[PDB]
Amino acid sequence: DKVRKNKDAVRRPQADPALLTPRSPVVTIMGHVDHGKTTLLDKFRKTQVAAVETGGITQHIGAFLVSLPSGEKITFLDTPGHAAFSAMRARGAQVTDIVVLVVAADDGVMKQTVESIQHAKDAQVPIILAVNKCDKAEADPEKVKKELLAYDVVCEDYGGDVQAVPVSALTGDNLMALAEATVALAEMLELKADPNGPVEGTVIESFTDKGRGLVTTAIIQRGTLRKGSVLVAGKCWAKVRLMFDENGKTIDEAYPSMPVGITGWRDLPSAGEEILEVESEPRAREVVDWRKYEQEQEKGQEDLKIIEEKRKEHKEAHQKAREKYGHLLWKKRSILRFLERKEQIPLKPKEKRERDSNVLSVIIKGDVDGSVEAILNIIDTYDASHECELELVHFGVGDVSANDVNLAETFDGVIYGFNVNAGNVIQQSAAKKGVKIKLHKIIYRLVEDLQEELSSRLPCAVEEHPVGEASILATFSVTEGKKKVPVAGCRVQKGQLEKQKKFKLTRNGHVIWKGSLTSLKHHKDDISIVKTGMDCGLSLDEDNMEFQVGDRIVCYEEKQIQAKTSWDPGF
Amino acid sequence: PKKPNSANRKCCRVRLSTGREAVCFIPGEGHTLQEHQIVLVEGGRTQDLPGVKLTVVRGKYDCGHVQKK
RNA sequence: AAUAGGUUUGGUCCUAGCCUUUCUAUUAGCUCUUAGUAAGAUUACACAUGCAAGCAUCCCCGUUCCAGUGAGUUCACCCUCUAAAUCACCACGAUCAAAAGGGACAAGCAUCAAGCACGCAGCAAUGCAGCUCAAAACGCUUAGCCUAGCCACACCCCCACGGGAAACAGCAGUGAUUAACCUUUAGCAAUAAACGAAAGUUUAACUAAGCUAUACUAACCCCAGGGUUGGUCAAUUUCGUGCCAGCCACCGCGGUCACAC
RNA sequence: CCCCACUAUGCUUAGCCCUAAACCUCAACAGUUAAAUCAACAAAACUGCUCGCCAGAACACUACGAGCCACAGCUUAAAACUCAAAGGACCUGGCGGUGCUUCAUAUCCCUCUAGAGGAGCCUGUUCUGUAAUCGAUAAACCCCGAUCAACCUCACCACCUCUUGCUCAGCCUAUAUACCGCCAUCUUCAGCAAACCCUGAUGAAGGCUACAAAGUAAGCGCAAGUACCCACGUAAAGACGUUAGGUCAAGGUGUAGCCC
RNA sequence: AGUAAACUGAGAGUAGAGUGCUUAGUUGAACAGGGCCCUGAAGCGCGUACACACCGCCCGUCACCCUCCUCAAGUAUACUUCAAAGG
RNA sequence: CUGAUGUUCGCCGACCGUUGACUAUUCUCUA
Ligand SMILES: Nc1nc2c(ncn2[C@@H]2O[C@H](COP(=O)(O)OP(=O)(O)OP(=O)(O)O)[C@@H](O)[C@H]2O)c(=O)[nH]1
Ligand SMILES: *C(=O)[C@H](CCSC)NC=O
Ligand SMILES: [K+]
Ligand SMILES: [K+]
Ligand SMILES: [K+]
Ligand SMILES: [K+]
Ligand SMILES: [K+]
Ligand SMILES: [K+]
Ligand SMILES: [K+]
Ligand SMILES: [K+]
Ligand SMILES: [K+]
Ligand SMILES: [K+]
Ligand SMILES: [K+]
Ligand SMILES: [K+]
Ligand SMILES: [K+]
Ligand SMILES: [K+]
Ligand SMILES: [Mg+2]
Ligand SMILES: [Mg+2]
Ligand SMILES: [Mg+2]
Ligand SMILES: [Mg+2]
Ligand SMILES: [Mg+2]
Ligand SMILES: [Mg+2]
Ligand SMILES: [Mg+2]
Ligand SMILES: [Mg+2]
Ligand SMILES: [Mg+2]
Ligand SMILES: [Mg+2]
Ligand SMILES: [Mg+2]
Ligand SMILES: [Mg+2]
Ligand SMILES: [Mg+2]
Ligand SMILES: [Mg+2]
Ligand SMILES: [Mg+2]
Ligand SMILES: [Mg+2]
Ligand SMILES: [Mg+2]
Ligand SMILES: [Mg+2]
Ligand SMILES: [Mg+2]
Ligand SMILES: [Mg+2]
Ligand SMILES: [Mg+2]
Ligand SMILES: [Mg+2]
Ligand SMILES: [Mg+2]
Ligand SMILES: [Mg+2]
Ligand SMILES: [Mg+2]
Ligand SMILES: [Mg+2]
Ligand SMILES: [Mg+2]
Ligand SMILES: [Mg+2]
Ligand SMILES: [Mg+2]
Ligand SMILES: [Mg+2]
Ligand SMILES: [Mg+2]
Ligand SMILES: [Mg+2]
Ligand SMILES: [Mg+2]
Ligand SMILES: [Mg+2]
Ligand SMILES: [Mg+2]
Ligand SMILES: [Mg+2]
Ligand SMILES: [Mg+2]
Ligand SMILES: [Mg+2]
Ligand SMILES: [Mg+2]
Ligand SMILES: [Mg+2]
Ligand SMILES: [Mg+2]
Ligand SMILES: [Mg+2]
Ligand SMILES: [Mg+2]
Repeated sequence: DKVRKNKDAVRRPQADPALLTPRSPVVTIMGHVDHGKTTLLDKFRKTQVAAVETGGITQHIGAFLVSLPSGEKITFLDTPGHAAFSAMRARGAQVTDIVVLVVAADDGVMKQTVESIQHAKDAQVPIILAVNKCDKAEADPEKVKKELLAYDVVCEDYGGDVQAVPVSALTGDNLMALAEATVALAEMLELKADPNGPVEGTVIESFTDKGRGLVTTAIIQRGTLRKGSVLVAGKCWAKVRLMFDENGKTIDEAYPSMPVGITGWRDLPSAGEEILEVESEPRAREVVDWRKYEQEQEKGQEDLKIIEEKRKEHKEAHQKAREKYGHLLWKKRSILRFLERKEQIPLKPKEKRERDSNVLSVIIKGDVDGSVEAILNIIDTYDASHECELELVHFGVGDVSANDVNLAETFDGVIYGFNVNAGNVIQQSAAKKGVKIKLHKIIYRLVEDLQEELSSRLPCAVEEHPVGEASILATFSVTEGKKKVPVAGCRVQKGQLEKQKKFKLTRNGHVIWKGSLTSLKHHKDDISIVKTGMDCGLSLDEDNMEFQVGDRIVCYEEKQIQAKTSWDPGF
Repeated sequence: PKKPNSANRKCCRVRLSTGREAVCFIPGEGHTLQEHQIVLVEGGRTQDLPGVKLTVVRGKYDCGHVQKK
């Protein structure tokens, strides 16, 4: 039994009824773009962040520990509404206790409102409906309630459990009712978590800070986190160095259902990864070493099937060439092959081959790991590989670095920064190396620019516009310079023919030829443009073309047209 | 390989952290390296491959250990 | 290079390079039980936060030290003369030690062979035309050194009025970067330093701890893994594969009976 | 390369150029023959003293720099990449359009006799052809395995049938490059080899002089004998090795494969 | 040399089958002397970069491929030096 | 006189069998 011992750290078994102590509810504000999710959050946070955003779009998931006037504390996870951030919405629904669905009355149910509802069903979390924008004209709360019925959201008026509170976050009207409804449902849920023992949690965001290092925002689920706690999260472990809140003030303890930024990570955890506390740092490294090994075995088994395929093909080509002759002495086989080796002249292809023009290599750098995963999921929705190929050289979190410039210069790639900066040293180095750093701040802007670079790679789409049409009548053989020149006598019927514009020969609907006239000569005089009804003798540059009495010729003008990428990202 | 050996020895070209592109031998039976991947290279020349002076380290970065049998 | 060994050839002798066996350090793979001790960023790249210089009847004194780093680089040693400082005060001196003067003082390249004012006399005026150099001048490149320790540097412009600009090469920590990666511990109890007449105060110096098989020492009822096994060179059975897949420090092995995969 | 013609050039004068296997590849001066003479070869071995030069091969009588009446030049002269050798002198053998000498005795040439190559047929082979064997295949295959195929022989081809089968099964399946057996070939040869001894400074190696100088040699072959009509001739014999020569299809058999 | 040449018989093996093979006999020659020129052998040398050995080895031109280096038009970038001075 | 050409190869650790089990050479039968 020489198999690695299991040293993983697992979630503690469900807390005993005695241990369970009441805890605060976790709430997520889910909905569609520009339906008021942030504006509603601001009224309860008592702070305005909507105006202080790039484009007024929420592109991050933030957990804020709001304290209600009654004295209760609630954690609000403000999720993004854009289509790109589907993963962020699913992660929010997996750590939440209640989902506050913000369905605007003016617009109603939308594509991302249904997606928000689906995530709640998978997580099995009670939903509280908030009909925002009730003030504006066409704001029908009843229509929203009826439409939600199709998607399995039944309001109380129609006999359902979901609680619908009409609200207007802009004017702060009826917001108290939604706060009361949220508190009521949380008490019905009877949320309780043991506040003692090894800490459990989930990562909400993970990013690199230049001064504080690797930082992960997380929500505690069991136990209490303190300075010096050893934490494992996937393939990364930490010893808690600093615990801070949304405002940066250090917190000494993080009780269950509390948002807490954690520093001290020796590697950057993935967003959504569970956090567990271990006895010591050597134990943490033991747990991480066993998770890395398991990942290497899973990759190894995958690699084995690919290698076995490459090795089976080669062995067939080897058995075939060997069995070409019998099982004779190898001296004879090389001599018999020498007979067919004297007939063999192969050419070795260059070991280093040229990357084709229609190949876009991109380096993706982002401020937070969740932002990078969003861009990487968008790059996985590329379906136009035939026209142009999109290669991902490297992806990471943090500002643009020399390695990103070196990797871009190595593969002639383009660096795309998302809410990240590039210093003068990095920007100057890119100029010398020819790399293009493309810092953005909005995800729809970074995708539009990604599509513009793909379009440039695409081949120029020539546009063929018919210029004229002329039917041949008589074929002449002219002797000029001791050379017999076949001349096609043609009558222009519709349109005109121009010497520059390209031509093509047409036989009873078939396309015989494609090219330009060698000589255009009319009445022994060269005329560049023959009008409709003008007789013109036509000689081609291709002597193999046979001219009949009834052939047709269609002239055309070719104009290259900028080709746009067929790939659409869904927004 | 150079005479008298005959074989198809799996090699790769890699740009080093110093900025010098070099040919590196991949030891073991079967590999899955691809473009854009990260590898650690060590010394030790391939005796029958003229000019091959670098060797990829199996089991580091994206190059994994040889799969048994 | 040694007590040497392998390898040029059809074979011998000679010569010769390469490699082997020895001993360290770093890094990678795989693997790892405990205790004590020692040592511990790849980088003169950029640094969040905290702390690292106070003392004291006001003046002064100290923060010019310790600690750090190795960028630059014959300012480090000896002699002569001689400030500042210690011996309360003069010491009519000793001790310690600058500046100045004299001597000595890394490596590679001579395909760097000439340097271009590099000398001397005179009170001065001024006069003479000399001075260094194949016994290596001048020059380029490389590097901290001669380690009870010393030298140099202290973000850059050798300097630092001025300017660029806003400084961890103090401790802890971090980004980038590299194959290279220690805790955002505690205490001034000991020693050392600063200050005070003193009781004392302060000190990320330092002390006692934290982390890490990099090393050394010791130990453990249970608990061993890594590499190798053709020759050099200690040590292979049964199969599979068939000049393929692969191996090799060197010589070499594998083409259907492989002690070499 | 051979033949003819003719120019630069070789000559003189005046300037240049500054190179040679400019090598007697052996530095100048002094001294020794004493020994521990001495890797080998060459032209014996060394001592004192001094200057010059050298440090794996190749890159390289090259690149760059500098100098020069040199301008497709000369002198000075590296590095990167590459290799595990290059190199010097030998031993033995082979080979030489290699020397001298003596020869060939159906025989190398000039000679002698009858043939083959041309015709038809007979027979073998190669190609082509066929559903339709295999082996031999320069000398040393080709009326060859066969002193022999209409069936049979037979191993081939097509179709059909049998499965512990004539056999305590079977296989003309692969491999003559695993072999025995039996042979071809040099051989129309005379040489192979044990055991010793000696020489070369105890290197691979070598070992004869008859007025003799380091060889002695069992055994094997030649020879001698025997067969046929002699003591002649013809047969027979003919070692060790050479060509992984022929033959797994005489038979046997190692290894691998087949077993409805 | 009873050779070559010509002629005749027999045998092996088959049921039969060869212009083949093995074998007995008959008749029965010519040339045999010069030569070392040609191709070889022996003896004694010479040469050798060959050594599964001349059917050996081997040099250069002319591709693909891989590695490194140099020259180089125009241009750009970076670094170095200045005051170790003068009024 | 002319006489061009011909892709590829050397190392393993051997060396004991013996041989004896029969037990009796001294008849004939007898009860
Ligand atoms: N008239 C009106 N405007 C409203 C109301 N609630 C929100 N808005 C506006 O709607 C716009 C979008 O508001 P946000 O808070 O950014 O909405 P969101 O759903 O969080 O947006 P994403 O994060 O991009 O999904 C802003 O201009 C608000 O002022 C409301 O009740 N009435
Ligand atoms: C040639 O000249 C051309 C032939 C026409 S056939 C109908 N006519 C005018 O140029
Ligand atoms: K918005
Ligand atoms: K080989
Ligand atoms: K040696
Ligand atoms: K004081
Ligand atoms: K230094
Ligand atoms: K400085
Ligand atoms: K103290
Ligand atoms: K070995
Ligand atoms: K000479
Ligand atoms: K010879
Ligand atoms: K004939
Ligand atoms: K045989
Ligand atoms: K047989
Ligand atoms: K057999
Ligand atoms: Mg929002
Ligand atoms: Mg190696
Ligand atoms: Mg040699
Ligand atoms: Mg110090
Ligand atoms: Mg340094
Ligand atoms: Mg003084
Ligand atoms: Mg001084
Ligand atoms: Mg030079
Ligand atoms: Mg330095
Ligand atoms: Mg600094
Ligand atoms: Mg300074
Ligand atoms: Mg520090
Ligand atoms: Mg770091
Ligand atoms: Mg280290
Ligand atoms: Mg005092
Ligand atoms: Mg302190
Ligand atoms: Mg310590
Ligand atoms: Mg290790
Ligand atoms: Mg085997
Ligand atoms: Mg093996
Ligand atoms: Mg003349
Ligand atoms: Mg004369
Ligand atoms: Mg001469
Ligand atoms: Mg000379
Ligand atoms: Mg001299
Ligand atoms: Mg020359
Ligand atoms: Mg030259
Ligand atoms: Mg030159
Ligand atoms: Mg004859
Ligand atoms: Mg004929
Ligand atoms: Mg035949
Ligand atoms: Mg055959
Ligand atoms: Mg054969
Ligand atoms: Mg039959
Ligand atoms: Mg038949
Ligand atoms: Mg058969
Ligand atoms: Mg044979
Ligand atoms: Mg006789
Ligand atoms: Mg005979
Ligand atoms: Mg005889
Ligand atoms: Mg053979
Ligand atoms: Mg030849
Ligand atoms: Mg050959």
